[PDB]
Amino acid sequence: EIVLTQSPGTLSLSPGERATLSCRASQTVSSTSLAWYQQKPGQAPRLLIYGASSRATGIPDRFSGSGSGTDFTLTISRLEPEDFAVYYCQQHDTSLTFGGGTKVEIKRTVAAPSVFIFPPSDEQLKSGTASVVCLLNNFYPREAKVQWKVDNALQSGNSQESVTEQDSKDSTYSLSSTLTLSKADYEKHKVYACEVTHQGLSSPVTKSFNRGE
Amino acid sequence: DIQMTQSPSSLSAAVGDRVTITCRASQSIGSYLNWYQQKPGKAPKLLIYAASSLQSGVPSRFSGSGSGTDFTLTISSLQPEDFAIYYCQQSYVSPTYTFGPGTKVDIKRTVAAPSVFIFPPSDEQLKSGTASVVCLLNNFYPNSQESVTEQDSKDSTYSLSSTL
Amino acid sequence: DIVLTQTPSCRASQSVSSSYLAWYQQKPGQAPRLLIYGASSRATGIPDRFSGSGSGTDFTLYYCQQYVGLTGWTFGQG
Amino acid sequence: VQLVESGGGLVQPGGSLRLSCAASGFTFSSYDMHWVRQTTGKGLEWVSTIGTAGDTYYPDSVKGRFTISREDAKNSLYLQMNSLRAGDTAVYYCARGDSSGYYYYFDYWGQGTLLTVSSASTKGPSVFPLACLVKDYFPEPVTVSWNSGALTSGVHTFPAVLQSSGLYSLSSVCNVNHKPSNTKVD
Amino acid sequence: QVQLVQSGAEVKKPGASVKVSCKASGYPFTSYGISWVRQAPGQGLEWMGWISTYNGNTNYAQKFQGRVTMTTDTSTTTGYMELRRLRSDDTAVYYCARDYTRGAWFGESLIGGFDNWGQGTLVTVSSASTKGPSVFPLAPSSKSTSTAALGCLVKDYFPEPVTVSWNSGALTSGVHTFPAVLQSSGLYSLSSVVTVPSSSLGTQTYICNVNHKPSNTKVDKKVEPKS
Amino acid sequence: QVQLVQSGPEVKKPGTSVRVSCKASGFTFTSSAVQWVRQARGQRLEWVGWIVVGSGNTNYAQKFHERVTITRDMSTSTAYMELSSLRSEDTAVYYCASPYCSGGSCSDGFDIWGQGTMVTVS
Amino acid sequence: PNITNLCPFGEVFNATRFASVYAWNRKRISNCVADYSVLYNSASFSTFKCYGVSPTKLNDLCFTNVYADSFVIRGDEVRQIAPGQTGKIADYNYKLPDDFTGCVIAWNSNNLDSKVGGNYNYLYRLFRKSNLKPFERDISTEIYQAGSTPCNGVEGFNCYFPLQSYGFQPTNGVGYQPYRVVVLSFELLHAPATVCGPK
Ligand SMILES: [Cl-]
Ligand SMILES: [Cl-]
Repeated sequence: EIVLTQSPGTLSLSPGERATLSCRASQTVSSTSLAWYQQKPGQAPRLLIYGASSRATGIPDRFSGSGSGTDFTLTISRLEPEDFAVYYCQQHDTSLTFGGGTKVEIKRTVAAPSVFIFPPSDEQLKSGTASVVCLLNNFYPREAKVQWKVDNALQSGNSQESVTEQDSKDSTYSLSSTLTLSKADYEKHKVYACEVTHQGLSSPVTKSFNRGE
Repeated sequence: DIQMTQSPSSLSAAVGDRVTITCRASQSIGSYLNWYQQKPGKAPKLLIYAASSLQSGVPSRFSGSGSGTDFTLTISSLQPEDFAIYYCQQSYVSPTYTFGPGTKVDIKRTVAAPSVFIFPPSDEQLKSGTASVVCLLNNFYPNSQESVTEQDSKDSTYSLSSTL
Repeated sequence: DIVLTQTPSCRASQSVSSSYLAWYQQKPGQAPRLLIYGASSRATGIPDRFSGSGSGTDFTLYYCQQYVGLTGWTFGQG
Repeated sequence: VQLVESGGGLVQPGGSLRLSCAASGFTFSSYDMHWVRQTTGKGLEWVSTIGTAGDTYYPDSVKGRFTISREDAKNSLYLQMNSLRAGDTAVYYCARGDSSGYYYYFDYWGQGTLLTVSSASTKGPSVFPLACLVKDYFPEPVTVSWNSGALTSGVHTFPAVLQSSGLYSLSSVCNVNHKPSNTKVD
Repeated sequence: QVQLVQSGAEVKKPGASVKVSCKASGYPFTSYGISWVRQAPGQGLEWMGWISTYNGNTNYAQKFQGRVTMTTDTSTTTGYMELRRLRSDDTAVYYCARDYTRGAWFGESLIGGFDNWGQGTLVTVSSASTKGPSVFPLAPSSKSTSTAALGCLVKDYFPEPVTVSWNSGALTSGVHTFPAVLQSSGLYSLSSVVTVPSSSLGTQTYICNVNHKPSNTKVDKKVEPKS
Repeated sequence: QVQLVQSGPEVKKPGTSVRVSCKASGFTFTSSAVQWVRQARGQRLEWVGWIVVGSGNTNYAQKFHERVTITRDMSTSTAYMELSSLRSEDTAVYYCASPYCSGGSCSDGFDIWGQGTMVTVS
Repeated sequence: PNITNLCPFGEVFNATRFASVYAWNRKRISNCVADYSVLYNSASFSTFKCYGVSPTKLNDLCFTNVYADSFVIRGDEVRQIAPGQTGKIADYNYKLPDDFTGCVIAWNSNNLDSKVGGNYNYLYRLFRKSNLKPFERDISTEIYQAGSTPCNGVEGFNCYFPLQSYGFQPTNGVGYQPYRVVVLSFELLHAPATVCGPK
């Protein structure tokens, strides 16, 4: 079929700025066929632009579509706070397909994460498992290295990260890393540490504890 | 477009006579034809629509006939007030309704004579270096500018003013 | 292509459809006129004394022109 | 059932003007309204139609320059004219449209309003009593009544005569009122 | 004024079938076809197919060819999408949308798009069974000076979702509740954390309230400093 | 009357281009076609090409296949022949010819010829 | 107006592709409420004439059927989509009856229908032995026979292919730019009306 590829997957811009989202068709698509949709988190998508350039009802004028052949463009002239969302392009020249999406993200001054580490609760240990939670709180940009070290052993494949959406107020993110060990393994070791590499840090931050101290 | 031609452009008849005026569409327009009457200094008035229907309030002496390309308005018994320009208007192709050039219907009165008056220039007019000497021909049938009135509806007479 | 050669009659290299073969007459200083078309037909107001003949590669009645297809139209020499 | 136009006057070439129609005596919102102009020689011309669903229609001659509109709550109709050319000079009638069956016709007209496109300046007429002459004014028209309109019986008012200077001359046999310049003379 | 309102969320074992309804209103139903779009967690939008509300012709994404069945009921202006032979791979939110990309009546392509969308229906495909979370504290660190963070770990529950608030919603400032993560165990887990003044730890009481409705699990877990 | 009228004689220099016209009146020109024939001084006829009036479909001979352009102008009833890259061989008398057409059908040969145009390249 | 069965004018006017004029496309409209407000609300209509009805009155009228014919022609040619016209289009492509009842709507479609270095997708009939009767359609591609000589399926002298492609460069003057045309023809038999305005 026809594949649409949106680049970049995340576009980071300050409020007020002009956003220029791209959609590239794997072959020539008719300009009548290309639509644009906006999706805020945990919300239905909503139609912005159809027939390449036609605005949907109620859509404000800052949104405008252009392009032809293989390269189409959604443009937001001045990004208002609500305009920060995922945008999907969509063609139906040949069948129907969507683009993988582009998140428009609030660009912000770099802010370093404040790291926290939490030992497994006594309650948890009762029932045979142990979860060590490392929290990176209020950072930007989104990229952060988190490594778990257990008595110097570099862990891998027994931890799972989870990142918030961008914050409403400070436009930052918070990430959690959760190392999961059996009660058995947890007690075979003494020192639990996560080391955080982030752009906002002058050098990486390690936070550790010693078990049962 | 569709263009209307009326014929003839001028017509004269006495009160009591039967006037018949022609309209012609440039292509067939069925019964999509209206007739309008325009007395001088007034807006058109609708007489006939649908080639042949008399508008409410229009005197029954007025009639429309014809369909396709050629059309007739007939005043069966002319009256003194029937002095007007008559316009036919096609109503097939809209919104671009088109009107005809118009037919002016004059009245044939009995021969009457002008009761001539002459008005000398006023004192204020002389006090500006203007001299306008006015000569008037009141009620008649049928470096100086002449001004003709339209046929007076009531008594079928004209007037003429000469501005010497 | 078809190579026409008149003698010293009009001959063709490849076979020529009769429907697309015409004879012409030219006098000094003037443009050509149509005499015969479709191998054996008289042009309008062309005297009876003229006659056209032939098919295939041989044609008999100055210029002979073949006009078969979209392209490859040629004339004879004389 | 009445229609009363207003807005007519002198205007500069390239200029702009808005005509207004005041409808009474009928359910205005129910009927289509139209503007029709009338010119010397070139007869009656349809200028604009507005429907009853915000549909508007124009001929090419005028398309893009004129906008018809209606305020159904103010029983009013409007013609906004831009880029007025010389030949836009006409009497402008506001008219009600109606159909009996498939058959459409203009069933009521206003009194007309005169628009004059000209680079010429307006001038007020001199009024002198014929023991009335109304002389040297631009543009048309002038109106005459007697004693406010107490005497209209036995009154012949003559049509204007375009002079060599380019002004107008009129006689009536009085309250003279030249609106395009604002002149009220007795 | 136009509204498509979809049915409740489904939980389905691998192998099963799911039939999601979509109730259109506020517009002529048979004037526009219905399109269905799904969105798997953390993925883009994926088109599934189209149906004429007028004649009932369908056009399905080649991916879902022998597997999906769309129908409509005109009487009640509801659209239906039935996905059969479910794999966990098919866990997604299922959207219906009023379609203006192909015409209902003559089935030809239109200059338009998906006009209005449903709220979505979540379909969770798992071998997992309804299980309420264990809520364990994340006690504020012993080593703390003069901002402190504390939290609740909400572990081993199915299916989504859980509600977490602090002090019955009194404390919302500086709360972060993370997106749930699907564990290899097939159950879900997430953390909620809050940063409070280090000074308030001795007085002010922080008690996170967790609610998992599928399992009627209501936990009010107090988070005290450890030891 | 029925005829084809060409423009007067032309004189150009080697390399340049020339634009001959062929005007028609009388017959329904639209349903017709126009062939172009050239002829040197006291020598044989050679084919240049032809156009169909309604369509503008052109075919050419070998010798000109990329240096000649026959166009037409229906709204003036005029066909044109344009030869570029002139030389010695292009100093000839050029004729336009057409079949008579009368609305529906046409005669089955070129029975209407111009008066001619002498073209000179020296 | 909240209606349950509404005529597909949207489908007719908002189609992505349009037929060549020679092979014009017709859609029947029946048994539905026809809301013509979607036509009024268009800014983009270059031509909107009706014949035998006022455009301002369409929402008041009932018909037995409406027929939506659509195609693409030159700007110069819209003139010929009218009762009693002549020209290549009116004569050999799409003819209306001298007593036509319907509307003709057209809009400039340069944006959709022209391609750089020509869009040769759009065809019209250039030759025919006679004219079309009203609402006749001729899609045949028989080599047109001009002379008394048969053409034998091939092209040549007096033997031309009956269909021509429009140019349609984006840079053509308005007159040669492509226009999309919709012809609503209202049909009134002695049967119940199936197509009624909301009024
Ligand atoms: Cl998709
Ligand atoms: Cl129009």
